[PDB]
Amino acid sequence: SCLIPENLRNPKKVHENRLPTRAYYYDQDIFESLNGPWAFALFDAPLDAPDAKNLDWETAKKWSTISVPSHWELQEDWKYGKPIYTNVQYPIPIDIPNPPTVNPTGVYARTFELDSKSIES
Amino acid sequence: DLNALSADIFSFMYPTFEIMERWRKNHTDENGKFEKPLILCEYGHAMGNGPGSLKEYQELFYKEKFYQGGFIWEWANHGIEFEDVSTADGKLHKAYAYGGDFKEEVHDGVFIMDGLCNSEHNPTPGLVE
Amino acid sequence: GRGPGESYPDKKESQRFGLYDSKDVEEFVYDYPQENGNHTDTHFLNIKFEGAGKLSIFQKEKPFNFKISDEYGVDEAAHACDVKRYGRHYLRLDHAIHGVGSEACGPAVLDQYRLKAQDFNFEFDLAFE
Amino acid sequence: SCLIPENLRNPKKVHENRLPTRAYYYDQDIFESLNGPWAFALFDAPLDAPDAKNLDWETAKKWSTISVPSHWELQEDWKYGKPIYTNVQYPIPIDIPNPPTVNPTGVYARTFELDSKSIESFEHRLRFEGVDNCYELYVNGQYVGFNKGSRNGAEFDIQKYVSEGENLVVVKVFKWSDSTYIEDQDQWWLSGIYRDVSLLKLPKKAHIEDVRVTTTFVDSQYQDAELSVKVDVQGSSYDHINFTLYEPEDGSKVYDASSLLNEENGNTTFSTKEFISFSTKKNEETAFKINVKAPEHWTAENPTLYKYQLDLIGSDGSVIQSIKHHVGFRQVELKDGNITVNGKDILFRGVNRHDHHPRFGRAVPLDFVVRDLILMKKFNINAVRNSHYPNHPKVYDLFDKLGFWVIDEADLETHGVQEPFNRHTNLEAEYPDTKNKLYDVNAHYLSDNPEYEVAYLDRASQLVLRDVNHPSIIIWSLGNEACYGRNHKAMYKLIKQLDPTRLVHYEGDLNALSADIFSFMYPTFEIMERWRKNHTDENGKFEKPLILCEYGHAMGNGPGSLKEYQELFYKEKFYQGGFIWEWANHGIEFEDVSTADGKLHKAYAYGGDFKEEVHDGVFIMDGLCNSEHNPTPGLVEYKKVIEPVHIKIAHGSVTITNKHDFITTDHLLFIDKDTGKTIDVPSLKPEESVTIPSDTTYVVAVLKDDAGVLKAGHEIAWGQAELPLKVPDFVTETAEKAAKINDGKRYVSVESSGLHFILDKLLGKIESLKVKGKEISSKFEGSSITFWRPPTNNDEPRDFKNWKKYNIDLMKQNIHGVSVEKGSNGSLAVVTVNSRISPVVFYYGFETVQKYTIFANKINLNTSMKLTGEYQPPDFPRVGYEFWLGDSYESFEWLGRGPGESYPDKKESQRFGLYDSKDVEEFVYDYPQENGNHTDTHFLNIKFEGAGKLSIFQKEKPFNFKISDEYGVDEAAHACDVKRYGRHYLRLDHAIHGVGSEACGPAVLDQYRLKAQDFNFEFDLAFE
Amino acid sequence: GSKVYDASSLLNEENGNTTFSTKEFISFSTKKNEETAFKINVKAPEHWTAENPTLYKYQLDLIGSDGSVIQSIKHHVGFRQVELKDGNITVNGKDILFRGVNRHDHHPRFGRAVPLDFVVRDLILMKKF
Ligand SMILES: [Mn+3]
Ligand SMILES: [Mn+3]
Repeated sequence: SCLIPENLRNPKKVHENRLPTRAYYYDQDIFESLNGPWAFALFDAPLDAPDAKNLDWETAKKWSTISVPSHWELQEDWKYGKPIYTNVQYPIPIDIPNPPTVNPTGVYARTFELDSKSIES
Repeated sequence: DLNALSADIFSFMYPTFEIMERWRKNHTDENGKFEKPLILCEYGHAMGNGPGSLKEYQELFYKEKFYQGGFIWEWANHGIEFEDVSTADGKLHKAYAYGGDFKEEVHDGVFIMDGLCNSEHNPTPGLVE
Repeated sequence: GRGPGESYPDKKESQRFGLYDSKDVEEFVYDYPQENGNHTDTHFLNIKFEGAGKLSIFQKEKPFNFKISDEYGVDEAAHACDVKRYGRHYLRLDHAIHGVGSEACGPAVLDQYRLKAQDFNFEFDLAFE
Repeated sequence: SCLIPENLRNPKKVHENRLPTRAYYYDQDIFESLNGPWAFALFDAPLDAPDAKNLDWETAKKWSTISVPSHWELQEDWKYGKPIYTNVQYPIPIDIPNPPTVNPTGVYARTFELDSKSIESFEHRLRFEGVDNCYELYVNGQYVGFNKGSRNGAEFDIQKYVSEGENLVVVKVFKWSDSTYIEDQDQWWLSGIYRDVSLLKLPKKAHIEDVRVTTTFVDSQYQDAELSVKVDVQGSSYDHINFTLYEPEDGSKVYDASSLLNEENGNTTFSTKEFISFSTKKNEETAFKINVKAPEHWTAENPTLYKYQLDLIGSDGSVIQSIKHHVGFRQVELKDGNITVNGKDILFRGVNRHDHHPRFGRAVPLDFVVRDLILMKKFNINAVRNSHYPNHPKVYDLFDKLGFWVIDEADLETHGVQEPFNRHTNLEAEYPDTKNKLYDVNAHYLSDNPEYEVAYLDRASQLVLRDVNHPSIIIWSLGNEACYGRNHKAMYKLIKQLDPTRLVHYEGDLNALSADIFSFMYPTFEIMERWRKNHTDENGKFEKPLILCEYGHAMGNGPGSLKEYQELFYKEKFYQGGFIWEWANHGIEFEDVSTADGKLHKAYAYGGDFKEEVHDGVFIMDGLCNSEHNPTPGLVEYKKVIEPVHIKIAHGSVTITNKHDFITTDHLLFIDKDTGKTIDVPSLKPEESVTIPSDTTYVVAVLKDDAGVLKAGHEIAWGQAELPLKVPDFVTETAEKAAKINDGKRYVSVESSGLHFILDKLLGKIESLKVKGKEISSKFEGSSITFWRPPTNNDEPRDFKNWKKYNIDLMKQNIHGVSVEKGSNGSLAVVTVNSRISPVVFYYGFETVQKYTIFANKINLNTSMKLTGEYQPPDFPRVGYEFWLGDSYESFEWLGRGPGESYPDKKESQRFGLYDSKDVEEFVYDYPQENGNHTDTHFLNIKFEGAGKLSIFQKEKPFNFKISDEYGVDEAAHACDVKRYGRHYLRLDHAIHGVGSEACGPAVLDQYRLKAQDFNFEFDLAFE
Repeated sequence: GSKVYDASSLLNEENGNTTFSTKEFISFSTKKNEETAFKINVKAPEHWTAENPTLYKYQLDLIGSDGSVIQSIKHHVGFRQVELKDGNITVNGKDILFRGVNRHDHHPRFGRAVPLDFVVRDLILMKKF
């Protein structure tokens, strides 16, 4: 299935490059929040989303913003859809391990500042 | 994992007293020893007016060392706030959505509203009981 | 009788006995409209009329059930705001009421709480001050 | 008075050992929160409270806890009393400067841990953001100091008193003091530590104490500017200071609550887009002046900010302390008689905002304040007045970042000195041009009292010095309604010495002898105009301008005539706008017993609900937003009248005028609503306009992109061509149908295929009208034409008194003759009713003729009402029919104004269109009153289940209507007290009285009053 | 565990210069080039239990050659042992009883993006019931 990206239909692709899980401790001096407004665009499926290896901030600047954290089905005026409730039944067809081809894809973008000393320290 | 082949505990959801009692008896040996206990990971479904007979479950919990209690389902209704058109009024009002209100192709309706607390996470008579 | 909140055969024990005034109670609004507001094990009920005192109501030899409300269209109202209201209140004065159980997901109302089909015999007094 | 402690009755004891006020900067590394649960006990008076010099933690441990911050009148189960509402009147006896002897005293206690290294490394302070009314402070059983000024901050040096290990903080808080006399704001009386408490750890050997930042343009063309940064460094062990200004972030920057409130952090790199850098030299002044090439201006319409970092640096070249804040390049002047920012004479589109939350009171979560301001921006507001005190210090960065013109106001109100005078002299009215002579009588008690000078100066000093560095603040105000005296003059001198960069406001000073601005509250247009003319010389020059610090009182249904105030604002350069009173209702959430139900319901309290001895009732509920801080129709209307772009559509032309002070229209997308295609609008500068030929009826001005706290597509302005009244194309059945007419002794029947008309001739009542499955009948009590409405808050002081006096609520219809004839021109029958409609007790009334022309599918109702008799009312609330709707009734739809309610002087925000009742959440007033009317209604369709619609239209003029459920509105204290019928009614009205702002301000204007006169109007009841 | 908390003190996240505690009980140091781990015997510590959540605060410091603090972890220890013992779920030797609920992440407006403030609200209510 070349119309569905490989990593969305691979049960073994649990992550790529994720660090090993460790015990959680919040530390104010270490943790710096990136919550707030991010540039955001929603696409019908992966193939309509831009290549992120070529996405400028100059391009993403022009998008609407969404606030992180939040679900995109819970926005002012249901801008990016509405919530779906199912109990037992899957809301997709069962074709393990394929997801549906039309697969809502949201691209988030924001920037942050880094010091000369920061990268060194 | 009914027989806890790879668990340390037995667990039922929404069991009948008779079913609890069958299990107890089939897992207590002649000496009165049991190898693993029973919890109710989900019981006393709290949907709407109810749950009834929390009393009878409790009496059972206190009577047998083999039972170690339960966790009622659920803490709070999953209602989402939205604008509803009133069937009484013909006008727009704040309400709490369950399946169908967002016009899903497939949904499970009012099973969203199964908490001891309402959608605003405030106590119902269920929690009080 | 039992209060301050509602009570049902298998959902009543949290509601201790005492003298209760409707003015002190915020009656519970269900997120999904359904049977509500019953008071079980009622010894007597006083209904206050402006400028004319009270009407006392009691059932002979057994406590009774009652509901005083405003509401209708409850069966088909999808949300609290869909509930219709009359221009006057009614009294629902009941000899008996079915239990509540947890059958939406779990056991049916237990036998001793079911309002089984049978003969009914009961006596009420409507005592006017 | 030895039964009252000396410090609670000494106007000069403003504080003991409080540090000098400095510019506020929050720093996460320095600030350590002491918020949370504290040991707390309440005592009847000071003499019952323990001696804090002997209070153990072992003893205080045993008390109940209260959470800081919070008011003690707002606890679970009203444990420590209930809120008290007074407007003008003091809730205490006036015996200046004594407070009452019985003076609620709350003792707070908690502990905190201190390290060995901590005491060595840092200077330790306690900072209290706000405590009401005043307090003495103890650490480890030792007196630290005393403080007055409830909405001001305070820092105390704690170094001498602290130990390694556990440290005990004890705060003794008093409800009343000599300070109470100057804290008489029209608001809730609430006590306690209601704002943050912090432990500050400053670097010990040297630290930054204070910073002053000013931006002065060098030139009359406002290009190059001088940035002046002066630093006060405390201690010897430092080398110099560094300063970095970063490249600007445009005011169009996108924010949300999370990013606005983010407080991080130590290792967080503030910015790296360097613009200017400066270093000081060893042993030289820790201050400097920099020339800045053509910087981006800070404006409320475009709050462009330059971030900066100020570093204190030691001998080893390491950073001792950093301040990360911002600079807004802005200059305020009094120039050619106008308040001027960067050379431009600005317009205030403002509100007064108190600190209020429906559950927490004046202890407002910052989250909630952000909510307020986002809403303000969403509704075209550009300015706020801090009525009547400074807010939490963190709020001012919010103004800086979002862009508001801010009047920061001293915590000083004296109003209550007038109340005994008002009652003794039976004073009926105060007017902005003359009322100062009344206040002059009592100024000697406080504002002209030398004993209070120190206190008055303290309120000024505290106000200015805490907030000096916020570009959003352009005006300092000396307080509110405190009369006028020497103390105000003293405050003015001090503020100008402290901060020459801003202007001074004080409304109590009519002639602005010690203010830079003129200010009125609730003035009449005539009064505004008298003032303008008396202060403009023969050349057209004025020395100072006029603002309305309070106007358009937003209490309940209203305010009316915002339109007429605005027209005035735009017409004269001398007027620079106003701030409406108020932002939001001050309602406190509580459990109410229902008058409708007999049951308990959530409601919002105003005066009386908490059973005060003395209170001022419903004057709590005077906001554009309700108690839950959500928009009312007031806010909706205000947004429209103040829209910063005018769109006028006439004669095949759209004229667009830019009404901003600074920004262009470039950020706006103009949509032709009739076609959906956008309109190419040239970039318009302030006051520039353009006419574009178009066939359009309806043009909208909308935001192109997310900017600030607003979303793409957000409506800023709009315009419509006026809509002619068109008769619907309903076909009346004029074919000849056989019809049975039964004219009985009392009742008259007209029956035909699909039609049933019964009238009670004795009453003039329609018993039943059923046409094609659709039924109505008259909602009858005395009369078939009624005049009453549940009085608005504005109606109460005068119009209601008149309407009650003339028994308008008891209008009766007395039938004189009924005429029944067979149908003529396609007609089935004509029933004509002659009657007198007059109230009991009275002569005046209407000689009335009601002609019912009955067709098979339509009923024409002609009403002729001739005003007759002596001793008439001036005006009526309303005039029209009331009809019960059949059981079939489900919904309605109308052509006219919407989606919300509308009234003669409160309607323009409600554009024309086709509206469906199903799409509208009808507004619930916190205080039940006249609501739900729709004015300028072209036609109304009432939908009946399974039987289609009934169409209703008035001939030759648009009409008024209300469809509802409700009654007992007059006497319902709260929303939950409103009663409801088992069926809906239609209130179908020829005309309705305007709304005005008379609860505090001008009566409904003449052109909006429903004057007593003859009424003649024709309605059609067309059945599908 | 009888310690008094509120939303503010439960959620307080501060801070760098804040002195965690100073009521020292036990101290341990590791030696250069040795395992960065250890086992300590603790004399009759206070038990952590759900009915009494007694906690020992601790501070763990990473230390450089110059003896300065590279990084700190400030957390707590709850002295508690869970076992399967004679067929029962056992904490500190005691066969416990679950008085429980299932709690999903839910907020009526934000969904699964629940403010911590709101979670605290949930748990206070649970304890109150
Ligand atoms: Mn509904
Ligand atoms: Mn009430």
